[PDB]
Amino acid sequence: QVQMVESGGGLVQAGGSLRLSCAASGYAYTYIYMGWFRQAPGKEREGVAAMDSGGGGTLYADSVKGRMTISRDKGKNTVYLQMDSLKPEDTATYYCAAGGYELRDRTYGQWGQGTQVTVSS
Amino acid sequence: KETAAAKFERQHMDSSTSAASSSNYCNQMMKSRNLTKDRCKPVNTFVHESLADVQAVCSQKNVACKNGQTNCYQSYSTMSITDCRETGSSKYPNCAYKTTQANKHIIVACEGNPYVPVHFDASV
Repeated sequence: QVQMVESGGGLVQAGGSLRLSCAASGYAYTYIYMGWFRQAPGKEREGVAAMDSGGGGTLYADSVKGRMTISRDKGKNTVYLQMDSLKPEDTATYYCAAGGYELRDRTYGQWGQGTQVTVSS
Repeated sequence: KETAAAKFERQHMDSSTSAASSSNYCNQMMKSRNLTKDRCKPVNTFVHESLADVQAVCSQKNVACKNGQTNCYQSYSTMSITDCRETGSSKYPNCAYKTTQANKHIIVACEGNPYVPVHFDASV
């Protein structure tokens, strides 16, 4: 089985910073696209940011543009999210996904359990 | 309303055969699988593998789709397929298909929880 390992979430104060990391272990090839999605309480899952295996096709949601940054290790199954100027709007479980296209939720096949991120006001 | 995974099964799965053994396999199947009901679908491939062998391609190598989208997966092993192409004479309501049988790697686009195939992209 492929394992998804997520870290970096937890509590932060409003206007603070967090860094999220995710690696996929056990996949014999390279996931072309990896991404982050978040689901807040009583909400539908939503795309946050995506990037392809060569560093390009970078793609950010309206609500987080300018405050968050995805990076990836070159040609490798790890994806990183530097989140900044955070808000109680950004409170949610953040999920890492591999193997889909940009931020189309349907297209991704591997999902982590998630890191909960709580931002106090 | 048919599911996208049930539609891929209908359009592109024939686990009951090992290969196409007649020149009229495509003619009978394209009609059988309601692929000529309203127009003649101009090309369609059928896959002569178990539904678990095909479904498992979604856990194999991630490749780009021909439209350049990236949720496509290529079979590790070679697979038994039949291509159907409309003839030059085929016209609705009278469709007609050439049958070509062959042993190739398939490429499918996958989606969903259950992550299962929803388009047949190509073979090689």
